[PDB]
Amino acid sequence: SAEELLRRSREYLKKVALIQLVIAFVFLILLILLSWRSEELIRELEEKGAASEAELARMKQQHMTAYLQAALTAWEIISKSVIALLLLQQNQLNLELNTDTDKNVAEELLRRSREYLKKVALIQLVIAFVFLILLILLSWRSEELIRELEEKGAASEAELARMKQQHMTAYLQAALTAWEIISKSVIALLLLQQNQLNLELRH
Amino acid sequence: SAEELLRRSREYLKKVALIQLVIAFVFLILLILLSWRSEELIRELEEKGAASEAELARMKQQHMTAYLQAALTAWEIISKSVIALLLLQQNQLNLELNTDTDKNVAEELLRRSREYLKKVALIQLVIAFVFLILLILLSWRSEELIRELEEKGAASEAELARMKQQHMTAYLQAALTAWEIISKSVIALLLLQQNQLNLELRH
Amino acid sequence: SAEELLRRSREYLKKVALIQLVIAFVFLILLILLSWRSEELIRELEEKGAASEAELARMKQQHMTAYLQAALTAWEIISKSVIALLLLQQNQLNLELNTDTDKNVAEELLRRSREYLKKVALIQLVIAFVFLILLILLSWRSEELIRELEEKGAASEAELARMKQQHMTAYLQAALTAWEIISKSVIALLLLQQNQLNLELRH
Amino acid sequence: SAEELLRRSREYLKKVALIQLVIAFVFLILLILLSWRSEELIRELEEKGAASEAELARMKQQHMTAYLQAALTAWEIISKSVIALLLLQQNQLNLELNTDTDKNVAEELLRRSREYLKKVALIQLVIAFVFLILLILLSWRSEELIRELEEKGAASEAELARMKQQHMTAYLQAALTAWEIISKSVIALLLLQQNQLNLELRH
Repeated sequence: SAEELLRRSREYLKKVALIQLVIAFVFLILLILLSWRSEELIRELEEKGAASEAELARMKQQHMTAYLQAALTAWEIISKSVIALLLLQQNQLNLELNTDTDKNVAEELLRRSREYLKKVALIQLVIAFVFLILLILLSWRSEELIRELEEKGAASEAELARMKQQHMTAYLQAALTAWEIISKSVIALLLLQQNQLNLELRH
Repeated sequence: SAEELLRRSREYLKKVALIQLVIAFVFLILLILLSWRSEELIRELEEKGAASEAELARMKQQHMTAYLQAALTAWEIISKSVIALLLLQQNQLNLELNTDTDKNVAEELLRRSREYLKKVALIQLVIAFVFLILLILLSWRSEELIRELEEKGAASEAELARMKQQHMTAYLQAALTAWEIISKSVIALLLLQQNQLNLELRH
Repeated sequence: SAEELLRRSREYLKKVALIQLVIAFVFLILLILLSWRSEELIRELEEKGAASEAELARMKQQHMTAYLQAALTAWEIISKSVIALLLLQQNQLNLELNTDTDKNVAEELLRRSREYLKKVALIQLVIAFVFLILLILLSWRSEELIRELEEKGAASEAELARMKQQHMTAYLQAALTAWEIISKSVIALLLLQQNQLNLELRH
Repeated sequence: SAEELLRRSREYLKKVALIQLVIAFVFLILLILLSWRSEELIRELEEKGAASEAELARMKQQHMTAYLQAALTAWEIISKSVIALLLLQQNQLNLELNTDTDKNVAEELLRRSREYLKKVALIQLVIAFVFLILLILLSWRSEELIRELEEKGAASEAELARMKQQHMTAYLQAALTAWEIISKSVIALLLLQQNQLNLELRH
C-alpha cells in the first residue's frame, strides 16, 4: 500500500512545485510588463508637458518604490514557498525512508535532498543579490531625480527635503524587509541541515 | 469515561464548524450589501451631477479596490478557518484513533477525513478561481473608466497616467496577496495529506 | 532536583501572569483616558466653531474608528497573552505532573487548569460581546452624523457619499478583525481542551 | 563519522550567527545615518524659513515617529534572531549530547547554554529599557512642539486638536506594539528556561 501512495504523494508534490514555478514566472513577467507601461506613461507625460518636473520626479519615485515593494513581497513569497518545498521534500523523504528502508535507497534519497538543499541556498543568494542591486540602483535614480529638481529649481526646499526624507524612509523599510527575508531563510536552512544530519546518521 | 469525553469534543467541533460557515456567509452577504450601497451612491452622484466624471471614476476605482481587499482579507480568514477546521478534525481523529483502536472505526474515521481533505482542496480551487475572475473583471472595469475619461477629456494626462499606474500597482498587490493565501493553503494541504497517509498506514 | 527547580519556574510564571494583568489594565486605562481627551477636543471645537459641521462629523468618525481599532489591537494582544499563559500553565503542569506523580496532586492540578481554561473561554465570550455591541453603537452614531449633515446641507452630495463609503469600509474592517481574533481564540481554546483531555485521561 | 559531522554543523551555526550580527549591525548604522540626514534637512528648513512653524513641528513629529517605528521593528527582528539562534544552539546541543553522552561533557555544554540564556535576557532588558526611554522622550518632544504652536498661535484649534490626536494615537500604538514584542520575548525566555531544566535533569 505505502509504495504506491508515496509515489502518488511524490507526484503531487512535484505538481505543486510546478505551480510555484508558474506563479513566480507570472509575477516576474507581470512585474516587468506593468513596470514597462508605467515607464512609458511617465515618458509620455514628460514629452507631452502634462506634468511639472517635480511632479514627474515624484511619480518616478512612486513607480520605483512600488516596483521594489512588489519585488520584496514576491521575494518573501518565493523564498517561503521554496523553503516550504524543501521542508515538504524532507517530509516526503522521511515517509519514503520509513517505508523503503534499504540503506542504498536511503543514501540516494539523502543525496538528492542535499542537492536540493544546496540549490535552495543558491536561490536565496540570487534573491539577496537582486535585492541589493535593485535597491542600490533605484536609490541612485531617486537621489538623481531629487538632484535634478534641485539643480533646476523645479521644487521648493521643503518639497525637496520631503522627497529626500520619503526616499530615505522607503530605503530603510526595504532594508528591514530584506533583512527579515534573509534572516528567516538562513535560519530555516540551518534547521533543514540539522534535520538532514539526523536522517543521515539514522541510515 | 474517554468515549463520552471524545463525543463531547467531537460535537463541539461540529458546532464550531457550523458557526464558521455561518460567519463566512454573513461576511459575504455584508460585503455584497455594502458594495451595493456604494454602487448606488456612485450611481446617484453620476445621475445627479454631484461629481465630475473624473471624480466618479476615481470613486469607482476606490470602491473596487476596497471590495477586493475585503474579499482578500476574508479569503485569508476563510481559508485559515477551513484549513484549521480540517486540522482540528485530524486532531480529533487522532484522539479517537488512539482510544477506540478498532480498525473498523479507524477506517470509518479515516475515510471521512480523506473526503474532508479532498473537499477543502476543492474549496481552495474555487477561491483561487473566484479571485482570478474577480480581479480580471475589476481590472477591465478600471481600464474602461480610464479610457472613458481620456477620450472625453475629463481628466488631465497626468491624472490619467496616475490612475493607470495606481491601478497597475493595486492589481499586482492583489495578485501577490492571493498568491500568498493560495500557497499557504496548498502547503497546509500537503502537510495534512502527509499526516493522513501516515495515519492510514499505521491503522 | 526538579521539585525545587520547578518551584522557581512556577513562581516565575505566576509573576509573569501578574505582570501581564497589570499591563493589560494600564493599556485599558490609557485608551480610556486618551479617548476622553479626544472627545473633549472635538466637543470644544464644535462649541467654538473651530471647524465646519462636516469636518466635525468627520473628526467624530475618525475618533470612533481609532478608538475601536485600539480596542481591537489591545484585545488581540490580551487574548494572545492570556492564551499563551494558559498554554504555559499546561507546559508547567506537565513538568510538575511528571515530577510529583502523586495522583492526588495531579487531580488538584488538573482541576485548577480546567477551571482556568473555562475562565479564559468566558473572557473571550465577554470580549466578543463587547466588540459586537461597541461596533453597533459606534456605527449608529456614524450613521446619525452623516444624516445630520445631509439634512442640514453641511456637505455636498459627493462628500456625503464619501463619508458613507469610508464608514462602510471601516465597519467591515472592524467586523473582519474581530472575526479573525475570535476565531483564532476559539481554535486555540479547542486545541487546549483536546490537550487537557489527554492529560486528564493519563492521570 | 558523527563527531566530524557535528563539528561541521557547529561551524555553520557560528557562521549563521555572524551573518545575522553583520546584517543587524549594518541596518542599525543605516538607521542612524539616515536619521541624521533627516534631522539636518529639517534644521535647514527651519533656519532658511522654508516652512511654517506648524509645518516644521509636524515634520519633526513625522521624523520621530518613523525613527521609533524602524528602531522598534529592528529590535523585534534582533530579538527574534537571537531566540532563533538559541533554539538552533539547543538543537545543536542535543545533537552533541546524544552522541557524546558523557555527563562531564554535558555539564560543560549545559553551563554554556545557561550563560547564553542569561545573555539574551540581558539583551531584552536593554531593548525594553531603550524603548521605554525613547518613547518617553519622543512623546515629550511632541507634546512640547504642540504646546508651543498653541501658545504662539502658529496653528488653529482644529489643527492643534488633530496634532494632539495624532500624538496620542502614535503613542498608544507604539506602546501596544512594544507590549506585544516584549511579551513574546518574555514567553520565549521562559520556554528556553523550561528546555534548560529538562536538559539539565536528563544529564
